[PDB]
Amino acid sequence: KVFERCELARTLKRLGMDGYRGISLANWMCLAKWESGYNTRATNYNAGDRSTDYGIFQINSRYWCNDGKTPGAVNACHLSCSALLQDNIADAVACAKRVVRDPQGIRAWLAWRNRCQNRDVRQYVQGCGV
Repeated sequence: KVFERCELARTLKRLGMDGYRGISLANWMCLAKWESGYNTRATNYNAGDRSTDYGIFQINSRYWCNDGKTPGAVNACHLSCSALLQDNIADAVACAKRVVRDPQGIRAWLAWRNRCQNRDVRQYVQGCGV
């Protein structure tokens, strides 16, 4: 599904994302926005290394989820990449949390750096009651 902004903000908050590993909700919202456009069905194949980004946070199969067809891949969230395509984002969120428990934190996503780091990300949560 394609989440409405504030719908997603409250959904992420209820799943314990606000301030997870020191990351505010507005950052997570900025990430989901630029990665998938708040789209859980979003997938992007990477011809260069034969891996695929899945779901709202576009998590990569080469490292975080298992899709069976990615060469020399690992499964750090221990989930089928299919779980990253559900309308219910609890699995995607548990995986995003696993991702940020690594040193890089939110910086794991290159896109967050380009579009979110050092920017006023207030607008992502404005009026959502979070």
